[PDB]
Amino acid sequence: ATRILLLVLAVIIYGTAGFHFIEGESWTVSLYWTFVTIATVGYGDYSPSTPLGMYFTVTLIVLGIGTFFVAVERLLEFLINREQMKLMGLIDVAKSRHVVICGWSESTLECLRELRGSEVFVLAEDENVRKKVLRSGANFVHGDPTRVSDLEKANVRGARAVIVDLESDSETIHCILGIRKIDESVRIIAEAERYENIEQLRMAGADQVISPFVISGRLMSRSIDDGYEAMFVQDVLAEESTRRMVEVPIPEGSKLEGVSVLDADIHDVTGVIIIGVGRGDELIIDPPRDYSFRAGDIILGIGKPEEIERLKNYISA
Amino acid sequence: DLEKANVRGARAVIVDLESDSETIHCILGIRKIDESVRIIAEAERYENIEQLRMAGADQVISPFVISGRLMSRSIDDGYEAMFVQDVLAEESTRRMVEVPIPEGSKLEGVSVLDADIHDVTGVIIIGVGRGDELIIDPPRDYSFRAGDIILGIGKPEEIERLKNYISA
Amino acid sequence: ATRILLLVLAVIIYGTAGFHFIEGESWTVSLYWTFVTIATVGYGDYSPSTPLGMYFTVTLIVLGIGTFFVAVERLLEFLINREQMKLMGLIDVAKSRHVVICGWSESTLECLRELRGSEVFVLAEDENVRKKVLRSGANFVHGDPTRVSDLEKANVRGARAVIVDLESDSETIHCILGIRKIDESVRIIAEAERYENIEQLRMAGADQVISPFVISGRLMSRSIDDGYEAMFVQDVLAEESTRRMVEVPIPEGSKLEGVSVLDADIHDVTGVIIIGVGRGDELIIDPPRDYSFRAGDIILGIGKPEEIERLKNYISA
Amino acid sequence: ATRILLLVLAVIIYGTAGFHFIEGESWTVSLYWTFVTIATVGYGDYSPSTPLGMYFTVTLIVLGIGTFFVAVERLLEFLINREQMKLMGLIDVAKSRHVVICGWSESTLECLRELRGSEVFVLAEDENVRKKVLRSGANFVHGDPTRVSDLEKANVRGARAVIVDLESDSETIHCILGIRKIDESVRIIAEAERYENIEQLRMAGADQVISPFVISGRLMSRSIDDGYEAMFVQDVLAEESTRRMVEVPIPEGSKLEGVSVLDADIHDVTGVIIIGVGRGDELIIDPPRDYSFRAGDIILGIGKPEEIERLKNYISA
Amino acid sequence: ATRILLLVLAVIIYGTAGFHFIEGESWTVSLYWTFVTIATVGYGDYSPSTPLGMYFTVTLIVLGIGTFFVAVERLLEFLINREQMKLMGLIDVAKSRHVVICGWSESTLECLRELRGSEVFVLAEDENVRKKVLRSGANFVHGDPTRVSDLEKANVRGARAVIVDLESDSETIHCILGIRKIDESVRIIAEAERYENIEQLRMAGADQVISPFVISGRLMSRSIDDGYEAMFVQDVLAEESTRRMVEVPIPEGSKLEGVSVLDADIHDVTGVIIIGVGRGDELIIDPPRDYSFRAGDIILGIGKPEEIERLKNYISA
Ligand SMILES: [C][C][C][C][C]N([C][C][C][C][C])([C][C][C][C][C])[C][C][C][C][C]
Ligand SMILES: [K+]
Ligand SMILES: [K+]
Repeated sequence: ATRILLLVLAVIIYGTAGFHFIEGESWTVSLYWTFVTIATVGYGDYSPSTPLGMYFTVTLIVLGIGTFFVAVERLLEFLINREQMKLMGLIDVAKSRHVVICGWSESTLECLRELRGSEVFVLAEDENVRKKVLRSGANFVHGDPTRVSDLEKANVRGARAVIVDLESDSETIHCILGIRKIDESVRIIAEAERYENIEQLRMAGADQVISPFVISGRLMSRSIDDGYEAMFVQDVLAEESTRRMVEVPIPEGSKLEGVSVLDADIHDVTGVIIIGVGRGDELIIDPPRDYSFRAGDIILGIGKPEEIERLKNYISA
Repeated sequence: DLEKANVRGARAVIVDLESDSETIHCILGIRKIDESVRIIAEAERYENIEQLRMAGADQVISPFVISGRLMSRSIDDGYEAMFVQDVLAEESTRRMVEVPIPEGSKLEGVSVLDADIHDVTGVIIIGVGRGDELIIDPPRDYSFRAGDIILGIGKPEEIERLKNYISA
Repeated sequence: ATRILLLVLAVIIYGTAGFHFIEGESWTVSLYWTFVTIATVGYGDYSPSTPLGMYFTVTLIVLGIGTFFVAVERLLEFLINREQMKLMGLIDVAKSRHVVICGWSESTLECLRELRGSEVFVLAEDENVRKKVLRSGANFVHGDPTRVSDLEKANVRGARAVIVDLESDSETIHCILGIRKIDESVRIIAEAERYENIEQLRMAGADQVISPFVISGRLMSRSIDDGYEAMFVQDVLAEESTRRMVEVPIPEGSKLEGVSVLDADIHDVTGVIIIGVGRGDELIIDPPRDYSFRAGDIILGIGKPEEIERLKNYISA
Repeated sequence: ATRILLLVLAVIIYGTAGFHFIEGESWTVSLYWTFVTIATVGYGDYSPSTPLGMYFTVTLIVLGIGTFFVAVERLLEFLINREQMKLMGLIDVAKSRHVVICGWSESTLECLRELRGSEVFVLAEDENVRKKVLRSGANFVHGDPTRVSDLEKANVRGARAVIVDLESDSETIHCILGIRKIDESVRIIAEAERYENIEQLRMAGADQVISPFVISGRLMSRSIDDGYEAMFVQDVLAEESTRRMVEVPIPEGSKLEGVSVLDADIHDVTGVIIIGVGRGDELIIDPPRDYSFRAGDIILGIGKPEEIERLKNYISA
Repeated sequence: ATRILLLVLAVIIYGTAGFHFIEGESWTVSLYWTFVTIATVGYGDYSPSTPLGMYFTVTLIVLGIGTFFVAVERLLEFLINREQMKLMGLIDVAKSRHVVICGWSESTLECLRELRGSEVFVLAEDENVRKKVLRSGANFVHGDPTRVSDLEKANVRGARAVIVDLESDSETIHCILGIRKIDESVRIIAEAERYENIEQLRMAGADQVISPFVISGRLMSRSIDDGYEAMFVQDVLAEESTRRMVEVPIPEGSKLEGVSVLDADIHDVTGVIIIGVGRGDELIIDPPRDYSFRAGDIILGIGKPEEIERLKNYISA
């Protein structure tokens, strides 16, 4: 630790005092000679001719070599210990705008393909998960997501968003309760498995709940005969082969602040089917004709990629 | 073992196994047994959708892909997730309905533009499908026939009105 | 090992003898020149002008570089081997006032929050336990607590106290029998699971036995109707929301040595309910009125944090 | 990363400018003195006599030692991290004529005894497989053979051949479908277990299918009474005790291009039983008498090792 | 590998040739100056005054630093790789008088307390066995004892003795068959579990067979009523509380070569009960009176430790 610095100054005092009172040189010269001898620069312009001084250099050289080996001994121990700890997690996140993911599955792998790698930290405990996370370019933190103490290691207090996807709904509910105990304003996205636990996640404090098993079950039972709505879901929400559901905000000005939806006539002018308007953390599906657009509103619609561009320029001032 | 379950001569077969490899193998075996049976499979990885389609699956569902795309897009806004969760999972207010067109009921030979379905029933017409093919957002130069299926979103009070409107 | 030191002196003899009998310099100069050449200080005031001496320096330099690389080869091997061993335990405890914990559970995690980290050594064998111990700030020793040979690795002979909490009561009894075979005076604290094994731990040599499963079972069966005593236990022994059970010793003097419990009137003067007195490794619950306090006695009572201070100053001389 | 190079040039500018404007030496001398001071060569022919210059050397030496320790700090971190990654796979194959083996079993061990070690890369995921591969002299790549992303890590696009042998036929079929999605021309050799899946491997795109379980089952049921054909298979295809099945190509010229099989009379002249001819990725078992040899044809036959040599020289021009 | 040596000589040629043809010094001086510049000794008695030579030193110094860093890069990679391999076995035994132990159990731990640590190599494959072996002071080799290839890694061909104790008798028989295929003269000691497999181990080639389960089963069924013979076995063969069974050879001379057992009267003179005589790899239990001792014979007897000494001096010439 700090004992190395004390040892370095100890040998400096011994070299400077001995050379000063043996060769009769000045203090500014003895200090200069000590630094050019320990560093082994060796200018040789102030060599000690006295045989007693020669033995003083021999013991000074021995101490110089010893202080070099202890410096390497401490440096090697610090680096080996730090790399072993960092390899298996056991570290504290220092970022302040990262995204924390609790658990690891195929859905969490899908969302990494649309986000940065160094910005995402994965909090898990299994040994096999660590190798999968590393191959994806993300960061791995070793801990228990249901433990409040381990939730502070990932630094969820200053996190941009938290995504919870664990093995069971019991662990998902417990993880959300622990996050709300630390930070009451962070955004939480959670995945549900059973239909009965959808309301339990909202009571825990989840901002958005996604239930992929419920959606898949209903589509299976309704695709036995015709299954036309399963084609719409697969080709728009999953594959985006020809259509895509997008949400574009209304900027300041936007040439249409105040006009009604009927007057705008978005579908005929652009070609995008309007689903709803996002007025302040709520969705108004199929808004009435007397709805007037405002600033900062979000329009949800479905359209071709060459028609969405026709809409963004249409709402741009 | 697939012959013990009597997969030959059935309404449909639903395949949902622990991995995509087992699903592909099961679909291949079913196609070996019966060639005309309807198969509904579930995909886990995005890269295996085309593999399932080539194996012989008639309908492929990928909930993991949908969940991952909604997770990454809900960080900032998350309004699409609200729509999906309210119209496909919970069906709290609206739900997607597919109502077939019966024979000779007020709609044989009428175009989309003069049908005015949305302004008289309130159901948003997502698309119309005929012959295992879905036409999303049909153009006004389209004619309704007997047997066509209309895919739309509306309240239960509006679905009944639409069904009455499409009745003879 | 020690072959490095022999090699270092071997090259010193070769350099000093060759320079002495070739350049004609004195022994005190040849020894000085050898040390300023191997260390690569290079004053240059005694350079060998003879071409034969120049070749003698070339072979001396080659040996100097070789001895430097073998020194680094041995240092690196020693550090890498030591860090790999220490990472997975495999070390002997050298402390003499530490606390040894056998096994790992939630109860042992609770007692670490009231003790030092570097003072506690955990003796376990599972791989997952090692990571939990490290995150708590304690030290991990790899061994079998039921093995007497591994009990000496943790140095239980000179331990301040030993806490035993294993997976089964069979292992807890076996561990206590092994500790009493090494040291017959060390203090042992053990946790029991079954009610029938409470006496078996005392016969093995356990000084204090704690049975949390028996206490929890009786409270569950008596809390079906009213459960008022469960509120007392939870609010005093577990949470300490408003009350706390404390034990304060009687120092020398203490202004009350010799007075009776009736004369003291602790409850009215202070406000702490007196439960018993700890007279020499025994508890006298509800002492009689004819009980006279002595020096070194311990009073067990329940009171508010602002009333316990009123009692400590009342018994302080 | 690249911050080390910037730091090295930073201290060079400080040393050169200070010595130039303090000791009055030329720029070509200050640059020469800076390089002979940081490297600690120390010629000593331009020592600074000015006491202010001596303090300038002291701070220059301190920066020289600091830049040396940061260079070792970065070198050690790079080497330790790289060795830890390479030890457990997590690397990308850069070869372009290697052989990729998916899975590990006894059959894949048999084919390694007839191939090079550094030319073969094994793609697996189990921890115990890695040690077996290393003892065989091959290379280990950590990944999932059924994952297309991990199939590109092994670089199957530019592979000489791919051998697939996994735990189940479901995984074998899935692996072949993933290889054909990357490269449509690479040669795939796969092993089947069930007889019903032999055609499924060919539809997936396997060039050669081997079914050892089907061959062994038929031999077991036909060896109950006599089992003479099992002796032929074991002594020719497995052990090669006295016979061996070989295929020799027909080179350009070959003294027999155009002659019929009847005219050649291979069996009487040489002593090798002729089984078939490999005319362009097909096998003609027992060719008719009107078959004329061509250039590049392959003859499949059974004969003693001293008779195969009699055949190769017989077909050599 | 060997590319480092080529690089070291490459920079030597560049430094020597440039200094020779620029400063006009002799070849023996240019070679001397090159070695005192790369090693950074820096005598400074042949500094290049020419400015062109100064730039030649700058590029020579840069190459000197580069060759030093590549030497450290190769040394570090060699040491880190070797230590990682040696830590988890993966090494070949080079000893020629060691003892090889196949498998690990409590019986094999008992025999290590009477043998050297560095002389014993344990051949196993489990991960938990490696830590137990290291704590006992023995050496661990990673391999499969039933594999002939792994039996040559432990070097059983030149082994003093081999001890086989595996999980099942099927593996014990298979291991012995593999040892006899390598070396037909090495001594094999094997432990049997089932009584029916005692003869199977002898047919495999085991020199000595020990069956602890059979001995324990018979003692259990005969100790229900009295069990006096179990006391004899426990107090003589296991604990040696007061008696001990010993075998002492007859040296050359021995003052009794040729006398009969009746004439010797060992029991009355010494006090040791004579059980048998080991005449050439056979045991004659209760020898007849007409038995005459020879040279090299071994006497098996039971006696107190103070009576065995009375026998060794009685048979010593
Ligand atoms: C080749 C060889 C060389 C070496 C030298 N050094 C110096 C350093 C000092 C600092 C303090 C080392 C020495 C040690 C003792 C012997 C290094 C250098 C490198 C470059 C800079
Ligand atoms: K130096
Ligand atoms: K120097």
